[PDB]
Amino acid sequence: TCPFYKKIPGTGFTVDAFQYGVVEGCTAYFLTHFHSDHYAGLSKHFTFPVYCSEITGNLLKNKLHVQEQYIHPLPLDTECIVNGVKVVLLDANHCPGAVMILFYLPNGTVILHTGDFRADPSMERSLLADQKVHMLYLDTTYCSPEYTFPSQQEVIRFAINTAFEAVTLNPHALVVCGTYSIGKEKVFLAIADVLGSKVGMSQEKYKTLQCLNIPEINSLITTDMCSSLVHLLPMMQINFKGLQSHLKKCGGKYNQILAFRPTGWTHSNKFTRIADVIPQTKGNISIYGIPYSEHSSYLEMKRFVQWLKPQKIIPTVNVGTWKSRSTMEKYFREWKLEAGY
Ligand SMILES: CC(CO)(CO)NC(=O)Nc1ccccc1
Ligand code: NI
Repeated sequence: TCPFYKKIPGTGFTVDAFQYGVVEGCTAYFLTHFHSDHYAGLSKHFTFPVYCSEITGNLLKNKLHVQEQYIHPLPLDTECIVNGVKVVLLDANHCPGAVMILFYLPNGTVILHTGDFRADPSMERSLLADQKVHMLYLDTTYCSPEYTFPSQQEVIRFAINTAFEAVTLNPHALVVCGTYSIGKEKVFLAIADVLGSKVGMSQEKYKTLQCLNIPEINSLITTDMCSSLVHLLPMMQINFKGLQSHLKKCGGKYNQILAFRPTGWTHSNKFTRIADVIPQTKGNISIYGIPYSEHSSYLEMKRFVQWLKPQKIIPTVNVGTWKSRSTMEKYFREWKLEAGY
């Protein structure tokens, strides 16, 4: 049974609701982005209209084999009519192809669904500036003040300098980067670029990256592992055992691994500055956890909401516990009283 927070009232629309069978009343299914918790339930046998971005549509077609007749891609920043309702898709600053959705209801209500997002001040000058928003369906992943992390720019600078230093000291070191979904591509692309290498990866991952409309991509990635000194592996393999095993496979070309695990937030954010981050080391293998987030920090979230001044907020993350729900509602009220709406 589809939960209430995935239905858009006064419409036949649902958001990220593919795991409930046929939803009674739903005439169009929106998908905000291609992450598994959100697409869960889609496959080649799905026979209802799906509305999404061009990039999400590319992945639906090539990775899940959804038939082309049921895929409805929409351009961003453009007023579109779907089943008699005006909608707009906006960039969510999450992973590639991720969108927020503005719904203009027939009765005059305006609803914004953020999907998954990392709030940014640049959103204050999108088509959101034009009009009032009555209800906000909010990505509340990190809705608590202990959740702090640096900018994406600062984290990339750290990773570039770290990788460049290690490989300039030892030209026989290999760099490995972990992945388990789309998003955070800048980590491995920035490192390969400073080292003058293409990024090497499996055929399955190369296929996924070929759907993302990244400029000049054929210049940046490859399935020829032997030609590359930056390798991608599954996140599960980024450990001392998995990396030792991978080093064996490279045929004595390398004598050292430097590896990166981009995580979200970790409790080591509560003590240590990004400049001060150190690896875990065992012999000739070092592993860095870096706090590269594609969700809003607490402060970024607060700023966005206080700018938008919604009349009602519906959380879409951390909704399963009463303690979480009570915590989030307290912050929403604090933000409202501070700003004065
Ligand atoms: C009605 C409900 C549950 O309390 C639905 O999630 N939440 C809100 O709308 N609370 C809210 C508080 C301050 C500012 C704006 C909204
Ligand atoms: Ni996501």
